[PDB]
Amino acid sequence: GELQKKNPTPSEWYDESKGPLNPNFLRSMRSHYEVDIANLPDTPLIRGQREFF
Amino acid sequence: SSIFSPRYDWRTSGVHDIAPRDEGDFLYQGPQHVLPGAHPLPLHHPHNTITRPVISPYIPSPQRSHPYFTAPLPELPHFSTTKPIVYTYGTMKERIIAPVFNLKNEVIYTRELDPFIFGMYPEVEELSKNLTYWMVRCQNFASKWDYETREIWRYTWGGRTKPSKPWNMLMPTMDVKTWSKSNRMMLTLKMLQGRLQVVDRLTLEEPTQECYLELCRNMSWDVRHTGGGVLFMDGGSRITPSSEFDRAFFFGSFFNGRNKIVRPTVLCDEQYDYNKTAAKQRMKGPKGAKNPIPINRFNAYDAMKHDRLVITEGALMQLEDELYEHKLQILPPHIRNQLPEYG
Amino acid sequence: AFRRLVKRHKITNNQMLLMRRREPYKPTMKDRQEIADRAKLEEFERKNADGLMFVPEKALPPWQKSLAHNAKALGSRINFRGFRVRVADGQDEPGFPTPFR
Amino acid sequence: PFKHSWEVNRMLRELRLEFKGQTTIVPDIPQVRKRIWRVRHIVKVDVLDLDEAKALIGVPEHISFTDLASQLPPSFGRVKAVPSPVIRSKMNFMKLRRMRLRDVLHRDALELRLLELKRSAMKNXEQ
Amino acid sequence: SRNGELCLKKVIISYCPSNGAPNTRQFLATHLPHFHAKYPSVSIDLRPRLWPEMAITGVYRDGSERSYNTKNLSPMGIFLRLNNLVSTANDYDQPFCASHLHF
Amino acid sequence: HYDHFLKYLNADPSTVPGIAQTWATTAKHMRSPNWIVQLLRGLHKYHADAEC
Amino acid sequence: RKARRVQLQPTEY
Amino acid sequence: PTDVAANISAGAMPPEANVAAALPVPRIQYSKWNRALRSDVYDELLKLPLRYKLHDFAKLCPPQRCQEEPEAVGVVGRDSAVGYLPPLGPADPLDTIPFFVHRSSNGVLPGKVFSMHPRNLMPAFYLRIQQVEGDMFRFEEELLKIFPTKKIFVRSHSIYVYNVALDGRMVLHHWLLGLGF
Amino acid sequence: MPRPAPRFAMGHMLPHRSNVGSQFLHTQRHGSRSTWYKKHYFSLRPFAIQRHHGTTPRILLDRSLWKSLWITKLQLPDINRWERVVNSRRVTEDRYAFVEEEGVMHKVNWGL
Amino acid sequence: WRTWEYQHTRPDPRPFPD
Amino acid sequence: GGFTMKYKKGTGLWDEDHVNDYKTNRYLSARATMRWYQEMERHQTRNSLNARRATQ
Amino acid sequence: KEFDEDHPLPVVGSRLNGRTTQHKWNHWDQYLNPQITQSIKDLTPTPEYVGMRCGHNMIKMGWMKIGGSWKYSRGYNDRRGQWQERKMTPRFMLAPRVSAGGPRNRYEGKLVFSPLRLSKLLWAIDTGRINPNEVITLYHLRQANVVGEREIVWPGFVLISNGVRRVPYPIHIELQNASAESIRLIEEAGGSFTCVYMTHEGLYQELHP
Amino acid sequence: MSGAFGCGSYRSVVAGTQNVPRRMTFYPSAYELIQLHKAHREVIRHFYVRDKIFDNKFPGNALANGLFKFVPNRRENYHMRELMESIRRRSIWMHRIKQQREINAKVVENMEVKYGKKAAASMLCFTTPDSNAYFAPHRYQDVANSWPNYWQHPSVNHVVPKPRWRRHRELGGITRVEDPFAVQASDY
Amino acid sequence: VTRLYTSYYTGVLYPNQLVQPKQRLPADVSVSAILQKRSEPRPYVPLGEVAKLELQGDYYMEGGMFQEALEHYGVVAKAYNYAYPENHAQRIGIRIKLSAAFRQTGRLESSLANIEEVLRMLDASTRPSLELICEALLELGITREALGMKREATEAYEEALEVVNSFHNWGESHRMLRLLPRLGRRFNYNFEEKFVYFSPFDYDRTFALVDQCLERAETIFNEIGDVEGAIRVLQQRKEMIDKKFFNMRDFAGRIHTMRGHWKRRAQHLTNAPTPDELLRYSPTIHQVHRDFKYELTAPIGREKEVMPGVNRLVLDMGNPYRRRGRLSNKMLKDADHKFANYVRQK
RNA sequence: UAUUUAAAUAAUAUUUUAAAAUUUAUUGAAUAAAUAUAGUAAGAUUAUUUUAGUUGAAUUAAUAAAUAAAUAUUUAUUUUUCUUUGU
Ligand SMILES: [Mg+2]
Repeated sequence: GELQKKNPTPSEWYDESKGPLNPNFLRSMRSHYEVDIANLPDTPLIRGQREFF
Repeated sequence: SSIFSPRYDWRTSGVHDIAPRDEGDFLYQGPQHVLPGAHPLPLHHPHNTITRPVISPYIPSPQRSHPYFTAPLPELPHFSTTKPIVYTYGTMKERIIAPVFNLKNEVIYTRELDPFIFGMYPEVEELSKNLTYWMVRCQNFASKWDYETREIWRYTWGGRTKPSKPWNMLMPTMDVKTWSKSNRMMLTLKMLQGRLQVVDRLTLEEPTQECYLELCRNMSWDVRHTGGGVLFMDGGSRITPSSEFDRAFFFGSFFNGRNKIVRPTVLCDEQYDYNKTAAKQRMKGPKGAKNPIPINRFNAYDAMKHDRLVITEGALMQLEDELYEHKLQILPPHIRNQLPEYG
Repeated sequence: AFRRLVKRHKITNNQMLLMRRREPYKPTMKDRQEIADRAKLEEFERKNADGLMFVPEKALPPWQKSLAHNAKALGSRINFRGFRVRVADGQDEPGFPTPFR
Repeated sequence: PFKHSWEVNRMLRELRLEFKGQTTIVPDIPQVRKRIWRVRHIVKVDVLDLDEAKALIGVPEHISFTDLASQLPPSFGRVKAVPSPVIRSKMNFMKLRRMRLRDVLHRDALELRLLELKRSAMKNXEQ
Repeated sequence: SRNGELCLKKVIISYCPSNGAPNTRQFLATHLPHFHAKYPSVSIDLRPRLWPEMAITGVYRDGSERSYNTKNLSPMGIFLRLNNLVSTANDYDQPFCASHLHF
Repeated sequence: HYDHFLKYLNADPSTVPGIAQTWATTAKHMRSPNWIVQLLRGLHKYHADAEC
Repeated sequence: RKARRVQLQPTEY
Repeated sequence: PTDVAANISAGAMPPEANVAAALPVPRIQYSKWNRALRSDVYDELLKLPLRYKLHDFAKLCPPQRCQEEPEAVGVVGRDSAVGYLPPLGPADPLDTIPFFVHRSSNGVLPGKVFSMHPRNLMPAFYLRIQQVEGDMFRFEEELLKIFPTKKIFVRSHSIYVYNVALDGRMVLHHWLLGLGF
Repeated sequence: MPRPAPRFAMGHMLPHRSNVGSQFLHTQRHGSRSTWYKKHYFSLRPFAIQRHHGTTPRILLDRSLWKSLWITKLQLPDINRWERVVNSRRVTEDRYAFVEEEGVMHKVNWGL
Repeated sequence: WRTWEYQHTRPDPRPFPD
Repeated sequence: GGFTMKYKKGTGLWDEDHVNDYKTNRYLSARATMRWYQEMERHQTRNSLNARRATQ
Repeated sequence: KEFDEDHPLPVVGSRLNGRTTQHKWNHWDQYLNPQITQSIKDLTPTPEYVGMRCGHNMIKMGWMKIGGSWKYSRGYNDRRGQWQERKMTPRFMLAPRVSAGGPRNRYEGKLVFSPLRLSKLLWAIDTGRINPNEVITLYHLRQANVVGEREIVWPGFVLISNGVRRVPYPIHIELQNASAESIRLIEEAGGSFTCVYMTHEGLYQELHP
Repeated sequence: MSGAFGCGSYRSVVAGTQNVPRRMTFYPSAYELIQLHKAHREVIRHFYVRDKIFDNKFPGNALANGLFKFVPNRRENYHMRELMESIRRRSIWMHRIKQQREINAKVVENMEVKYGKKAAASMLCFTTPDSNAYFAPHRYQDVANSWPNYWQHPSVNHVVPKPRWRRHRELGGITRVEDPFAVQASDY
Repeated sequence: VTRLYTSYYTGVLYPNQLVQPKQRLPADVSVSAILQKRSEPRPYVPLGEVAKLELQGDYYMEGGMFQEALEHYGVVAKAYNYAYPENHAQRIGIRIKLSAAFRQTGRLESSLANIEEVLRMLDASTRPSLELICEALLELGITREALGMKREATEAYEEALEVVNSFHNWGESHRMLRLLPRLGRRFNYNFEEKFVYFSPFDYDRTFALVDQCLERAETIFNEIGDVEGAIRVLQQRKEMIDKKFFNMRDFAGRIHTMRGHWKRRAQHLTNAPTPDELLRYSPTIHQVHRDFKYELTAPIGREKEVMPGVNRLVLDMGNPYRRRGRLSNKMLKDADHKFANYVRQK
């Protein structure tokens, strides 16, 4: 409860600079956040080049 | 026939029907056409993500050393390794943290692994040693019996001079060192391919089979024969680890599909041979180790045949406790003289 | 005719059919035997050109080193010069003055 | 030549002749004269003086042959008659090893120069 | 190729998308675009099936059929056999002799 | 002694004492004169011990 | 049916 | 490379050097339990051209000082008869060595000399190193620069150098110690 | 690895007894052949009649063989029905035969 | 005679009776 | 009979440890696994109860 | 090499290039990218292993194929010298016996010790396997695993001082029949050696107290 | 006969060897601690094996659940033969390690009274660069390359050919690569 | 028997003789677009004889006599200009050689004009050769350096660096030549076939081109005083060399002599997957397209996406025990219903 | 007596058909056992398209003499020279 009320947004692990994320793991982690994660753009979205949501 | 043989290409017509099918056959459009199964690398198993789903934080990529995390997530509780982490001659030399799952297909927290157990980079020689030993041990040695000339009573009926015999067949002896090395390398190969999943408990609400099937359906565990199999390592949980299996899950895991539960250990007993010089004549069984490895152990053959590898935190703790003294003894002296200093 | 299954070599030139011996420039059996004998004799003479050098107890063949050592280990306990043990086995006498001698 | 004895075959091998119908070019040294005198019944020899050779090949007269021999590379096919095919094989292997060592030494010298430049730049940035 | 017209019309290639034998799939992935860009006139008929016949078939402009066996054969060899197919006309078969030098 | 003196002259400052010791040992093995072997041992000590 | 069955052979010294 | 026997025969050396012409100079032999470093071969290695800088022999050799200390303690570098010392590390800190060489449990170096077909008691020997980690090919190229004429193969686990004896294993150990492993 | 396990005894190869081999080589029994469908040297391999050799088959199709000989009534319950394995299940479709119509291979009911 | 080669089973009598 | 490491037999953590098992197979179905566990437990119980009955 | 872009070389292949089977994943590829190891057929043993023996090792003839010329064959009869024994000269009867027991006859009481190098002991102590504070004994050696159990045999050991010229610290060790040089080196260092010659039962009690 | 505790045995006692004032050297006893851990694990395992209880999950073998998996005679023999000896070995290891800890404390006090606090702290430290390597490789990536996969080390990470990848949806969420292939050589 | 080669001996067929296609730039990218991005911050001609003349001319240029090389290049360039159409490969290449000859003779303005003409022809070229464009821009850089524009020279040099880092494949030149050491079946003699090596400075000339390019860039940086640029160039050059060596890497197979098994060369030499293409098209990043309409297996959700059939009746799972007795059938009774409950839809 | 360098502790097997009558018993020359063993007579011994050496030598029963030669498997010495050379 503490960590969920502290962190509403995904941390630096939600990055595509090295490899593609796994949709199964994203669907599993969906419940821990408020914003949808499984919605993935066709472009390898990076933390620095574009702001996430 | 053989490639460099005249009998290789004397079937010069008729192998194909000139008229194509009207349901499945199609024409090649061009370079922008995506052919089903086409891949530049030779992939005898062309399984992809959708067909064989991998469960990991990231898809295994050449940029990432391992598909799992590299630093603890600030929004998830991090659990350090039960025993302290040491990097040996074969360890990946990088921190590995796995996102432990729950029975409701939800990530609970993140637990750090052991590079000595899940960081020993795999090697084909050791994997092949393990596979060959397993495939030569699992064969039935009691069915290798054959007749002989002194056993045939009145050529065609007369048996051979040196026939195959259950006692004459060989059962090899494998040392615990190479066994543990191959098992660790196989675990690391599964981790690198990204098909390792860590669960807190493996417990069914009822010991029946329909509850097991409902659990597998709820957590998207493919158990069918045709689909990718599952290899369980049940050890209890993190707080209450148990060497034996949970009774309910052990009763419910008896399904016709491809799911196998194995003991939570990577070592083995030292195989002995009391009939090395053929002293006891009336002994029945193959020569060599009279104490082979049982079936419910972790092995390269079953690990390759079963797609997903689901290890429990109790199994993790037991493996770490069993490999602690080994990874401490392997260390060179100028390193091991500092273990009591660092604690 | 000691080997009764002759080797069949790959035929790169048609004259390899007409030729019988594999290495024509190589001398025949007895000739190369006596040639090697003469060469070994010349090498042995070059080796024995200088006098037969005498070796200490450590630089001896194993069947004589330990015997020569145990024949004098009794006197080696008392450090005094002028102590010789005339042992049977050892380097024979050359019979002529030697610079190493 | 293989029809004759092993000694005449040895002499022809020294003269660099193996089969019937092969032609070679040799100097007029006393050794070659002796070899040709020994095998004079199996080979036919023609004589060409130095000026006749300079006319037969399109080389000017103000250029000698010592300079041409010093200019032609020594890496020619089968440069030296080694005393054993094992020696031949290890000579070729050492040649390949020298090529590989040339490449890796070029790379390592590049690395050394880059490291020295980095060290000098870091020292200058400190001072 | 006679008077500017290719003799080979169709190239039948059967393969499997999931079973195994990655040689034909390697060929379809690596050398098939090159071959199709070189000879766009010939029609490549791809046939996906469960148990594929490890053979390539060439159907020419006169009904003739020429098949090559490509079981566990490298994609380079597959491409070579395909080029041999598109190179030959498959209209006759005469030996190489002094009497057969001139047709 | 010529070979050992060339090695001593072409040695590395951190290697001079070891080569001097090797020279002294080879002299004693060769049965060089006692003054020669004592001079070589003294030179080895000179190159080894800083205070000496 | 049934005849003299062969047993395991003892090894040498 | 002086032929003492030939010099004595020709009259260039005193006749008392026959023991030198017959038996080699007595030196403590390098062993897996007694690291008897050889200054001559170490100087030869220092003179040979290599990309990586080697430590000085003064630092490679264990310290030899006064032994008046009443009680001994656990210093990393202390007086040892067999010459055992922890790895000193790289010579220049501003560098990156592409490979890493782990020691064994007893602190011995990976160099192990085997024999080809040892059932026939064959004198032909070869060396196997199966503790190198990192970029094995850089280590292989350094071994090429060390032994130019030898055949050096590499695999995922072991690097083989053919036709080298303990006389080459000691050179390999010297180079490893000079590098700092 | 002390005397690594033999690769020839891996249970994958079972050739005819030859003059070469090892003491631990499991050759075929006397009076029996290696390949089951090799009745003669020219015996063609059966089309779809598979014999599950070695371990127990995960999915035993009713037309396959396992410790049994080919009995028509036991291996073919209905000749017009073709059994396949789809989604780890025995699916029994109608049997079709290929016929050449309009230059393409159309599927017609095999029994009819 | 090599009696150690056999195991301890009584062979059937020849000729076998009806 | 002969010599057999009875001190080793029964020492392993589980029942399947320290038993000469050379009649298994590389693939075991659900019934095969159940029968394997049944046979191991039955072998252990048979040994124990037969020894107890004999000594009593 | 093509001279122009308009006229490229044909694609007709030779036998060497055409007759090439598919590529199998080797150890280098499986170690480089472990994503390819998907089946048990990928776990190939050491490339040093060629395979099963496919030919006959015929003596004086080399290695022959199966079904070849069995005419000039003697290895079969060999598996089923007279020119040296022609003069009736047995080697086992030429030379006489030095003694009824023979040279190096290991009789009960010969006291054949197992070598233990003082250099090895010093290496172990500097390594840390053995603690120099406690008195050194065969039990401590066996437990520190400085010597395997295979080398142990009555009588226990001999302390050989090979390649050692100076011991820097005093060592208190208990062994059997230590060499004079080892004893004097330990005495010079300041340690105290005590030759403990044990019987068989005493040695067994020392090894398993 | 007490050769296990580290002191001289009865043979040395009879010989009269003066080895009591021998020396006081610091010792980490890491190997002894490893062996003590092994012995403790073995003692616990021996107790668990001795305390085995029949737990049969099948009805055929259900008439044993209350009994021990051992015959009481063999259980007594096991207790007297192996379980009771493992404890003696554990006690031997503990006694040796405690003696060495006492000597270590004495050496620490002596160093503190002779040199000083920080001097003794530095003299009784075994830290080495390779120790930092073995314990934390992130503080060693710059010093040397010790990874089994050297091509992924950050020093040599430039060699890995990072491709231009894209997830197509028309294929069912499939990641493919955008750059074209290379034309491979075909013939001579 | 040792060969003397005194007679004519034809060469042997070896896999290193495989013709390799020249690297082509993609169709979408253009050299003029790249240059603008960088600026932001046939009739019958005796071609055999003209090729003889061009070879003699380049021999002259290599020997040092530059004016004769220039006139040879001019003759053969007139020939090629008359023969080939607008913007052709040999045309632009021979005019590159002509500009190089002009610069080596001293006519630097004409050299720069010719090289700018090469640039404007590469503009219109559809798929220019990677090696040709690299050598052309290296020529322009060296001409600028000779004129005195060292900034523009090192700019062109880093342009070559960028082009060859972006649109070049490094592992193609050693595709078929890396597994050649596995052809070694003899160890005592002829064992150089186990140590065969092919220097990368010969089989892909673009690599040597950029090597000399970055070498000249390093010299210019050392002359100017841009230590940062020198360090950058040396780092990039070392990285390129390491990439090439890694793509050339391979493990050693069998070492000792291996008698027989002559049919192993089929496995030895083949379409060997180079490490570059391995790490590029790894099966987890280059996910294959596997459509289920042609298969009989699919995930739990996509059951109806298998190949369709006529009157598909799901009987049961192929439990091989169903052929046994009534007891076994009672054992497997519930299995079908439990499996249906498992694979029920959402 | 011990002042000299290493090491992958693993054993089990080894053609086939035959070249001979003595054995151990039983029923009035036959019957049933013996892969028993013949310095061992003779034959048969399953797998193309291959990739490197010799084509008639050696031959000393027996005290301190450099060395037997062929055939075959592995394996090692890149030093000079006008060319050549399987040690
Ligand atoms: Mg020979």
